[PDB]
Amino acid sequence: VGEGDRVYRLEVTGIRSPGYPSVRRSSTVFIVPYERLSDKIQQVHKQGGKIVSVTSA
Amino acid sequence: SIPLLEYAPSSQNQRADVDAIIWAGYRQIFSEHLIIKSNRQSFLESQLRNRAINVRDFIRGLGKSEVYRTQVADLNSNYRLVDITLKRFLGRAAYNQDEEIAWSIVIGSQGLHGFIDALLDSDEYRENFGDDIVPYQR
Amino acid sequence: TLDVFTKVVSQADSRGEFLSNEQLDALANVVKEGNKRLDVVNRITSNASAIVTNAARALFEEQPQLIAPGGNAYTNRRMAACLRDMEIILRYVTYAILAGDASVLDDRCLNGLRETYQALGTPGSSVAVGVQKMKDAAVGIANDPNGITKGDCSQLISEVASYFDRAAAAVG
Amino acid sequence: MTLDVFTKVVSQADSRGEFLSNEQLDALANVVKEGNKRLDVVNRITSNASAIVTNAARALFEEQPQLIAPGGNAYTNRRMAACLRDMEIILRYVTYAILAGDASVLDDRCLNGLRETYQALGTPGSSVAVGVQKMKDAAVGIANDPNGITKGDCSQLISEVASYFDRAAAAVG
Amino acid sequence: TLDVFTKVVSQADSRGEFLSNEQLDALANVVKEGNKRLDVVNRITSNASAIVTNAARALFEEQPQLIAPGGNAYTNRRMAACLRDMEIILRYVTYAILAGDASVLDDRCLNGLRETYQALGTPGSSVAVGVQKMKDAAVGIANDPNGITKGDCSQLISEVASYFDRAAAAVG
Amino acid sequence: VKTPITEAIAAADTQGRFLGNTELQSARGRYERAAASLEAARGLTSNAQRLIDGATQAVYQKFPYTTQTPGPQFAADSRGKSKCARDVGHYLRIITYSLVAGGTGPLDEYLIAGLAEINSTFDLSPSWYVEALKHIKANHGLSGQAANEANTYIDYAINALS
Amino acid sequence: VKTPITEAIAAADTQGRFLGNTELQSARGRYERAAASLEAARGLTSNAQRLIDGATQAVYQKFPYTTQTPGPQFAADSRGKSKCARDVGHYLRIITYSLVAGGTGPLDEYLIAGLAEINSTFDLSPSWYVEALKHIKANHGLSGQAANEANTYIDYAINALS
Amino acid sequence: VKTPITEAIAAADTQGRFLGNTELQSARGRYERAAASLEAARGLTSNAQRLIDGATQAVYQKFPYTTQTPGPQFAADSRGKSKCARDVGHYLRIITYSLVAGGTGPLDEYLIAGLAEINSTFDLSPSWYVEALKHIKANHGLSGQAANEANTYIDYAINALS
Amino acid sequence: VKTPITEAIAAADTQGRFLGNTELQSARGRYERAAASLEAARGLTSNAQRLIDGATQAVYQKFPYTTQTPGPQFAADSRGKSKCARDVGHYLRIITYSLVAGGTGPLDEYLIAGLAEINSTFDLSPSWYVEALKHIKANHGLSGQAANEANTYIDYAINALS
Ligand SMILES: CCC1=C(C)/C(=C/C2=NC(=C\c3[nH]c(/C=C4\NC(=O)[C@H](C)[C@H]4CC)c(C)c3CCC(=O)O)/C(CCC(=O)O)=C2C)NC1=O
Ligand SMILES: CCC1=C(C)/C(=C/C2=NC(=C\c3[nH]c(/C=C4\NC(=O)[C@H](C)[C@H]4CC)c(C)c3CCC(=O)O)/C(CCC(=O)O)=C2C)NC1=O
Ligand SMILES: CCC1=C(C)/C(=C/C2=NC(=C\c3[nH]c(/C=C4\NC(=O)[C@H](C)[C@H]4CC)c(C)c3CCC(=O)O)/C(CCC(=O)O)=C2C)NC1=O
Ligand SMILES: CCC1=C(C)/C(=C/C2=NC(=C\c3[nH]c(/C=C4\NC(=O)[C@H](C)[C@H]4CC)c(C)c3CCC(=O)O)/C(CCC(=O)O)=C2C)NC1=O
Ligand SMILES: CCC1=C(C)/C(=C/C2=NC(=C\c3[nH]c(/C=C4\NC(=O)[C@H](C)[C@H]4CC)c(C)c3CCC(=O)O)/C(CCC(=O)O)=C2C)NC1=O
Ligand SMILES: CCC1=C(C)/C(=C/C2=NC(=C\c3[nH]c(/C=C4\NC(=O)[C@H](C)[C@H]4CC)c(C)c3CCC(=O)O)/C(CCC(=O)O)=C2C)NC1=O
Ligand SMILES: CCC1=C(C)/C(=C/C2=NC(=C\c3[nH]c(/C=C4\NC(=O)[C@H](C)[C@H]4CC)c(C)c3CCC(=O)O)/C(CCC(=O)O)=C2C)NC1=O
Ligand SMILES: CCC1=C(C)/C(=C/C2=NC(=C\c3[nH]c(/C=C4\NC(=O)[C@H](C)[C@H]4CC)c(C)c3CCC(=O)O)/C(CCC(=O)O)=C2C)NC1=O
Ligand SMILES: CCC1=C(C)/C(=C/C2=NC(=C\c3[nH]c(/C=C4\NC(=O)[C@H](C)[C@H]4CC)c(C)c3CCC(=O)O)/C(CCC(=O)O)=C2C)NC1=O
Ligand SMILES: CCC1=C(C)/C(=C/C2=NC(=C\c3[nH]c(/C=C4\NC(=O)[C@H](C)[C@H]4CC)c(C)c3CCC(=O)O)/C(CCC(=O)O)=C2C)NC1=O
Ligand SMILES: CCC1=C(C)/C(=C/C2=NC(=C\c3[nH]c(/C=C4\NC(=O)[C@H](C)[C@H]4CC)c(C)c3CCC(=O)O)/C(CCC(=O)O)=C2C)NC1=O
Repeated sequence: VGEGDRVYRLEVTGIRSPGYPSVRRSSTVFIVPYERLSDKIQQVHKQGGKIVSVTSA
Repeated sequence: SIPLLEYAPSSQNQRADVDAIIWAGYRQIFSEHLIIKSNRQSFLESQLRNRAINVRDFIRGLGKSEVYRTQVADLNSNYRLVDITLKRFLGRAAYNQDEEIAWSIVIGSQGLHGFIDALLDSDEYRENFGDDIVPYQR
Repeated sequence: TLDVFTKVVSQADSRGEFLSNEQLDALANVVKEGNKRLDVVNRITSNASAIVTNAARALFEEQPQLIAPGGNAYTNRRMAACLRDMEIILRYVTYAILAGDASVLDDRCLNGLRETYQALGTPGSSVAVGVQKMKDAAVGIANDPNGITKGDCSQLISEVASYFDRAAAAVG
Repeated sequence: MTLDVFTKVVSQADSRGEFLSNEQLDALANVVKEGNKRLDVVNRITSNASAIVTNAARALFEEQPQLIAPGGNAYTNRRMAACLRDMEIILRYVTYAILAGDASVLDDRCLNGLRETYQALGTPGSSVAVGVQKMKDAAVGIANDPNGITKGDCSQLISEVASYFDRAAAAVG
Repeated sequence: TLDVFTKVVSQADSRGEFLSNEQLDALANVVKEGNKRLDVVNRITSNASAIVTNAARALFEEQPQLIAPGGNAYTNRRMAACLRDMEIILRYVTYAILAGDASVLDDRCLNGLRETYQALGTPGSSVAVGVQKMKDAAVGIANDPNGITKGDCSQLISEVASYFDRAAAAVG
Repeated sequence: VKTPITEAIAAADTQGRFLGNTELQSARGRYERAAASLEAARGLTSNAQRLIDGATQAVYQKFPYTTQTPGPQFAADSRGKSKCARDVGHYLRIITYSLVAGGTGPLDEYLIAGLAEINSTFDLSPSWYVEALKHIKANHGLSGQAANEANTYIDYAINALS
Repeated sequence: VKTPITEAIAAADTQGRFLGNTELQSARGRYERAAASLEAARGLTSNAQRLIDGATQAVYQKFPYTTQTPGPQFAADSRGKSKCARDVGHYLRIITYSLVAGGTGPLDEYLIAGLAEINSTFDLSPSWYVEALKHIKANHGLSGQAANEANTYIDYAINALS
Repeated sequence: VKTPITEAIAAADTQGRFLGNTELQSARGRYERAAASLEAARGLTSNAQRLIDGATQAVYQKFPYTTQTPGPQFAADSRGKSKCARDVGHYLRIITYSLVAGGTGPLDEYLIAGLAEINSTFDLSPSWYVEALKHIKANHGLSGQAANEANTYIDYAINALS
Repeated sequence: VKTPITEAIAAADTQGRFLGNTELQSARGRYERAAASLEAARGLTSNAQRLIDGATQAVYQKFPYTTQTPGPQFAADSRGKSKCARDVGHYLRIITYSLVAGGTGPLDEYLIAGLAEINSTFDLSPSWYVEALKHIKANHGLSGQAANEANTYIDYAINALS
């Protein structure tokens, strides 16, 4: 869902939130393209998880 | 670009498994009849099974899908569409009439595609449903 | 979203007959005049930003309380609000001349316009004094011949100005 | 996460589970006493916030001039506005660190995953920390200058204002 | 998404020079050879559904355990799964011939396809036996000397078949 | 609904920008082909009554059981043959509609939208209608580039059938 | 990036369908204007060095204070005039790039994306660059329909400036 | 709109909880600061007419071409100079508004919201207004901590200009 | 021929003296005038086929009898209209000649010497070419700079006709 193919893989370590209903599984990848990557890193840091790796695709 | 005008919020009362999830996403947005045969997209179905594309990402495609635009965006007025858009993803009818009107001017400038992206971006929407959960009535 | 090509289909579907030969001779003139239509459209969009402020040199100079303290075009966001959608009139009028039928314009641009303009508190009649000032500048650019082969696009000029008059009628 | 000087001396004191000692309260009493200086000083950074970034961009690009020349990653115009979009975000979070008084709010935003994107995108990571040092040379020059302000020693704040820039340059380079 | 027109821009931007005259004489042949691309493209998409089942029978008749009980094309949604994306090869190969460069092909059919085909357990090499059977039927339709006018489509036919060979290399 | 003039609009509207030369360029292309597309509309409208009864008796040839088996779906009864020329006569309308529109829009919105839902319920096999359309594309008598023009949209209805 | 061949793809890709005749109509249309667009590229490439120094000394005429006021931003000394012919010479590159692409894409992605952010920070008034581009569109010496072709993209950069 | 009393409310409202002692502290801070902020409001209101004509003739000094070049945008004739004292006189209003509010809210909502949109269209260079505000912050004659108080909001309008 | 370079030369020749600073300053007045003029000639050479088509049709609509009256002098036959585009096609050369030369030399030597001498004999009314040039004066499309210099030569030819 990105106008162009510019997708970077993201790996978060440990996501703290309401842990049963809101984040059922931490340490999972989120596949966000180039346009919202500015927005996505601010979304992850609001929960408090830290990024491991960011791999393009 | 410019910050949204402040609108008053009216008080509100509200304030096999894999296959089913796909249907649920389709059902809220298309109200059953619309999916038909033609509206369904092979790529979206594959991504979910594949899991390359997230559900939050999945819905955006449906919202921005060409079939959806002809059925709702073209026929309905911009103001009606904003109200119409709210029921399927947010699951709640807008509390304030003025607020709905404010959303409509923004929709016109960025187009149908632009408005849908904005809803996902808003903090209230993501928090209420979550990426994993399909949109539901509130 | 309808067209000249698609609207003569849509009523022809409602009566359920094949398209007649004089409707195809009508559409053959639409194709024939298509090149002229394209030229007019490109001149409006290339002078699109120059029209809006030159309309805003008169939309506010003629009714000068609007930007004076108290008027609804007073503060700076409010001023940028009637340039953010003075151009949306031009954004959809140019869509109407491209499609050749005002059905695209009616659905989004003017369907709910007269309702918000009493909900917000803005003067609705003070829009259509300046959309007429856009039409006075739009048909002045579209008719003038600069570096262009001589041709007669008079029919377009009158029904280009009909789209502005529809754009002023549903706001006032 | 967001910690402070006041809250971090709580958080380790919770982990040991004892009451706060009197010499920790005498430590925090100096923080309240030295607290006023930080606000006045930090107001000077934010008032000259936009003036710092371009004056750092008169040297970040003049020293490594291929970056804006055709081929470099600061070449085209949205690429150029991209390294002014987030040159200031360094200043947006360094000023949050001096306000909080502890770099624990700095390391979640500029230091956490920044070194990962900067090899995913293709931007030179080391060419950032040549100019964040040029921000620090201009930031402590403004924060120290005494203009129309009563004079008191501001040395403790300045040394560890520059420590936040050095942490901001270490996790990018 | 790149093109023939846009890729000769993109390397020309990386060297930062104006476009040379022999690059414009190259692109002038692309415009001149442009009409042929459309003719080839429309014949593939009009026989798009006829290729897949004809390609498909060979795909299952040659390796007959695949639909026999045990194979990964056995049950009915599994069978409809290798017709739901046998055509996606044709959906993006026709995008590649339209664009004229395989840079839109390698993001969708060639990027992560060899990764899913291992985890999934579906044979990967049993795809590229039948994508070759598509190419044997695609260039037979595109090069048929029927209708239109006689012309040289040999250059297009060989690099139409190069897109299928790239489509078979990254799966096998 | 889908039209090259419409597709220029809906692309430029969702971006919120004006009509660039890339949307405008697309419109220019349509005119060259719309001159040859209206040639194909008169070729099918004038030969309309020959083509319908040419088609609905060609499908009876390849499927002789359709006039013999007693069923509501079957056309063996006169009432079926009355609904035969209605249905096949509906196809040449929408094919001529999508000719003058230049796009597949009227074909996409009137004919093939939800066609898999209706043919499963009424048990109308889609192999019947594809046999009539192969008779139309070979017997319209059209020539030149206009013969290519009707041949795309007929074949586009064929692929949506199967 | 925005191109009439690309715009046919991204429209048909988001719909998950094949290339219809409505996406395929544009390609045929595009070649006819692309034949006259490449005429406009050679007209600007051959007259490139006359047009740059024709422009950067025309902006000094209407704005004589730009060579007099001592500022990093202004073109007072030779370093500004060295960055003068760089910046105006960057414009004729991207205008010639968007000519052969047929769309506004390279103009949209290289030049005008984020131009309001950069001109506010470095205090470069956009009234300077629009004065150079009016000199280019009147002094390129191009004629015929190709003279229309460069005149759209120059004027498209003008509207994005203001 | 942005105010330290408002910022305590909108923080505690989005959590759905009451006013804690933390929300209260922000309000508490305003009273001590607000005692010295209202000192800065009377210093600018009493010297208002000296400061406006002190500013609009200081910008004519550094930019002498603005009174000479004939254009609607420039202040060549008396109509521009009439709109000169209107615009610069609008700035001292909003600066005095954001003084007594304690926050940047009235400055954020009346003045700088959408300022990049308006200065691009009317070609008003933002280097003009920043030259007037540097004259105001040096010639208001304010002293003490109140001299710091007006100096933030003037400099906050400077950074939003560039 | 007359050129303000050679005007400085032939004046210094009759006095029999060297090129002092009196004749030298006449040279750079010609030199920096060419920048405006050269562009001003490029606006006419690019629009060559437009103006001779425009001025010829403007003559017929102004004087409707010149297409109907039988005579060699008039444009009733085809060879009259063939000689029509030759004549105004000959005017636009000398205007581009006298713009490039920078003086009224080629207008003197090639057009207006004996121009009132021939028109008495062939009964060609000079008011025909007055309205022909006045169409070029309004429709050449050049505004400012070189065009003002360019226009004078149109008005210098009109006063020579009358
Ligand atoms: C049904 C599958 C499933 C499980 C099991 C599940 C568990 C689960 N336990 C969590 C946290 C947690 N789970 C524990 C559990 C324990 N800590 C101890 O010391 C004890 C020995 C132990 C309980 C006996 C704790 C302490 C946390 C909070 C961790 C933190 O806040 O950092 C979280 C995330 C944090 C949260 O939202 O609370 C998850 C997802 N989520 C699921 O979807
Ligand atoms: C922030 C403004 C705001 C308000 C006030 C609000 C009210 C609200 N009250 C509700 C129900 C209710 N409210 C009451 C209230 C009362 N019963 C009594 O006897 C008393 C007289 C009275 C309270 C003093 C009851 C009994 C229900 C449940 C009714 C039912 O489920 O049938 C509901 C539906 C269920 C829910 O709580 O989600 C809403 C949304 N929503 C808002 O957004
Ligand atoms: C696509 C067709 C379309 C149009 C044209 C449209 C207009 C429109 N203009 C609005 C407000 C506005 N409209 C204006 C415009 C004006 N007020 C003035 O003072 C001037 C006289 C006049 C301009 C000449 C202003 C300043 C606002 C903001 C008013 C407010 O926020 O209360 C609003 C309500 C709030 C909004 O979303 O921004 C709508 C819906 N909406 C549409 O969907
Ligand atoms: C989408 C990109 C595009 C454009 C812009 C375009 C315009 C365009 N306008 C044309 C003609 C023309 N255009 C005009 C237009 C006018 N003359 C007047 O005096 C009127 C004031 C005005 C109409 C209001 C005329 C009169 C002609 C004469 C030739 C014809 O009939 O097409 C032609 C004919 C072919 C050519 O000029 O080479 C082109 C190309 N073609 C394209 O492919
Ligand atoms: C709040 C913490 C945070 C940061 C810092 C951040 C940075 C960030 N920088 C980006 C791009 C970028 N950043 C730069 C930066 C630079 N180029 C240079 O040569 C200089 C050394 C430097 C400027 C000083 C450039 C050029 C790009 C775009 C590169 C490209 O797209 O090709 C992107 C890509 C997409 C987007 O911006 O929306 C992100 C997400 N994101 C975050 O969440
Ligand atoms: C150049 C190095 C240097 C610095 C940085 C400096 C700052 C400084 N700020 C001071 C006071 C102060 N500074 C502030 C500033 C503020 N309070 C607020 O609540 C506002 C938000 C903010 C202004 C925006 C205040 C309120 C005081 C009180 C004492 C005074 O009036 O000076 C004092 C008084 C003496 C002291 O604190 O020991 C010092 C030293 N002095 C120096 O020699
Ligand atoms: C040789 C005969 C044969 C075929 C044809 C075949 C295809 C095939 N493709 C599959 C999956 C898939 N195929 C695709 C392909 C794509 N999805 C997209 O959105 C992309 C555009 C596109 C690639 C370019 C995807 C995404 C899956 C998901 C499941 C997986 O990873 O295998 C699977 C998994 C099992 C099943 O579907 O029942 C089958 C059977 N298997 C066979 O035995
Ligand atoms: C068997 C090998 C072979 C091929 C492939 C072939 C194709 C072919 N297509 C042609 C024309 C053409 N082909 C098309 C096709 C289309 N234009 C569109 O915009 C539509 C989307 C599309 C149809 C769906 C058109 C419009 C022409 C114009 C010339 C003509 O009418 O033939 C011509 C005319 C002569 C030439 O181009 O040199 C050739 C050669 N000729 C051959 O000998
Ligand atoms: C406007 C485009 C359009 C078409 C073409 C169309 C066809 C269509 N034909 C139908 C039935 C039918 N279609 C046929 C036609 C045939 N069966 C035969 O035996 C012959 C082989 C063949 C004709 C050559 C018959 C006989 C029925 C009635 C079957 C039944 O009632 O079960 C039905 C379901 C019931 C109905 O409303 O009558 C539809 C929807 N609908 C549309 O909206
Ligand atoms: C590839 C397309 C492209 C262009 C055109 C471009 C221009 C551009 N010119 C700039 C500065 C500049 N631009 C100019 C140019 C001028 N100033 C004047 O005084 C003259 C009036 C005028 C030239 C005629 C000067 C002198 C600077 C340096 C100003 C400064 O450093 O503050 C800057 C900011 C700093 C920089 O990296 O050098 C950009 C981004 N960037 C791009 O990516
Ligand atoms: C309430 C806050 C507020 C301010 C401050 C404001 C300013 C403002 N000044 C404007 C024009 C103007 N602004 C000026 C002012 C100046 N130009 C010069 O030459 C001098 C350097 C400078 C004054 C020192 C002039 C002369 C005009 C008219 C320009 C024109 O008509 O093109 C315009 C556009 C046209 C208008 O309505 O009059 C706005 C919106 N608008 C607002 O809503």
